[PDB]
Amino acid sequence: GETTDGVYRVMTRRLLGSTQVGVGVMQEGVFHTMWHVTKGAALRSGEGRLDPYWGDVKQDLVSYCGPWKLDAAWDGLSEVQLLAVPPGERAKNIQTLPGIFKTKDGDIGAVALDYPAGTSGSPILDKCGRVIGLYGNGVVIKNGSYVSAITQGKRE
Amino acid sequence: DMYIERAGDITWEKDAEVTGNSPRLDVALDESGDFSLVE
Ligand SMILES: CS(=O)(=O)c1ccc(N2CCNCC2)cc1NC(=O)c1cccc2ncccc12
Repeated sequence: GETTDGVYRVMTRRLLGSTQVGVGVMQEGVFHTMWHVTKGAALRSGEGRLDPYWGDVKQDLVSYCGPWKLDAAWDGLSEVQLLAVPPGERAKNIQTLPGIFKTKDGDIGAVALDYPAGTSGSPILDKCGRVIGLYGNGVVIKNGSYVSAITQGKRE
Repeated sequence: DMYIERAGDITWEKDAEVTGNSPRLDVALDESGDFSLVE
């Protein structure tokens, strides 16, 4: 398969035509996406197959071919970029200062950017280019605008 | 059945488009992995 690092689309043929159900991140030979994108199902990459290795419905994350690799975190201070991959449109960087989700379990960065559902799994970047989390699990606010958590997993 | 297609390199782009605000929101996370607005 295409094991090369970088951002990828997640496509299905099970709906009308070719539908993009979301996005993921390939890093150190491991594919990272949100759980709700695949629901833990196997993926094709050319001839190559990708089998799920790790996931958790509550963190809404899944990894393929190996353990979660992304360990960078938001410093709580600096702007970041959503590397957004909308359906049928080119990868496009958007820069923003994250807001905050305050929870009984501590605080998480949040990005207030509206995109189609099929953008779920687009990576969020720090200034050194490191992935600090995936976009597309969050909430809808007073405006009717979307706010995503910066969702990040753990590395062993 | 689902498949993957490469979309780009993961890089910071100088003079990316800058937008979005920074709300501070109280949220709950349920066992299904769904956030909801606490108020
Ligand atoms: C519709 S979806 O297939 O993307 C999806 C499926 C399922 C779920 N959740 C995740 C937690 N445990 C399972 C349930 C979330 C999502 N995403 C969204 O609904 C969404 C993604 C981007 C942007 C948005 N903007 C506004 C509202 C919504 C969104």
